[PDB]
Amino acid sequence: GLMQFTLPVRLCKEIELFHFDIGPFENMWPGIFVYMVHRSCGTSCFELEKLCRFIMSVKKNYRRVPYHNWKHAVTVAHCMYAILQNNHTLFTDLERKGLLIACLCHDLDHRGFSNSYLQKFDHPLAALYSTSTMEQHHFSQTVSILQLEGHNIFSTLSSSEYEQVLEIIRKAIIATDLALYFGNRKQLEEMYQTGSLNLNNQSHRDRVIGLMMTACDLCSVTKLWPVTKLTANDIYAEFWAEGDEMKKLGIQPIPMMDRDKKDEVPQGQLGFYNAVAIPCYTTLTQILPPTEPLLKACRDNLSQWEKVIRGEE
Ligand SMILES: Cc1cc(=O)c(-c2ccnn2-c2ccccc2)nn1-c1cccc(OC(F)(F)F)c1
Ligand SMILES: [Mg+2]
Ligand SMILES: [Zn+2]
Repeated sequence: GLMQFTLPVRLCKEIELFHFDIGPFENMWPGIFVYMVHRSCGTSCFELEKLCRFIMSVKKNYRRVPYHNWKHAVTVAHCMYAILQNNHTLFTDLERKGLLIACLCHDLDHRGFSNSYLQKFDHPLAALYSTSTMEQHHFSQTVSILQLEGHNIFSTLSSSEYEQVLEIIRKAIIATDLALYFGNRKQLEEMYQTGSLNLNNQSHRDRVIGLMMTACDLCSVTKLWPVTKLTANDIYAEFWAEGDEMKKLGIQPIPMMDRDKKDEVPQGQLGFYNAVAIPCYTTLTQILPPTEPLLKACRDNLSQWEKVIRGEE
């Protein structure tokens, strides 16, 4: 009850900032997550015994892949923590509960391969889930873990609040399918500009939470340059492995995934920043002004990639 998580001074201060890196000490990440739940939601919203057991089962169901791993899960949860803490009064109690858990669970049992590779491989999951293949699997894995004995962290919610929070988590995890991001942001851009955007309109909130999920999911591009640059290695380690597996199916992979075309990564990063990341954080800053530091950090990293091409690094 009166058992608070407390971080060392540097972490206590820096965890509040959007560009916080959770560090290389894996055994501190569960504590970092509980700390964020306690401060973002309250010391009462989850039973610590059940939360701790849920966290360790979620950890166990992330794989030993270069990028789509347990560290990514906690990193994405921290970006969501930073957004919720900088927008105190905009979100309900259930939303704050749902979204931290959604971010922690959003890539459960990821194998480091895209929806495209599963379909071309003809993986069983592609027959079970025709669109947002891995994202439907991630939500399925979340419900499975919630249903383990002693793992239902929502047990003390009413029946309607329980159905609401599982609905929040489902939409939040589906929204991390980047194929859905393009149309979601376009609609939000139209609604903001025409002035029709209404946060009391449930379908509008859903769209805003989807954009928050894209923003947290892509947040490696909002870190200090050395973190962004070193995370890019892990991201491209998976892309190149997938490229290898495409060549084994007798398919030339797109340049993004071809380890022979390593030279084209810097220009590939420019396209991603300009087509995905900058537009994402721009629209997010328009709807939620206090998230502006994510856009500023993203712009700084675009400028660093431009310097890489110009041979200045
Ligand atoms: C090429 C590229 C470079 C990157 O740096 C990143 C990236 C930065 C942060 N996260 N993240 C990321 C996100 C999903 C999976 C793996 C990594 N993403 N892409 C990327 C990924 C999927 C589709 C895609 O084409 C699209 F979006 F245009 F359809 C582009
Ligand atoms: Mg994902
Ligand atoms: Zn992710």
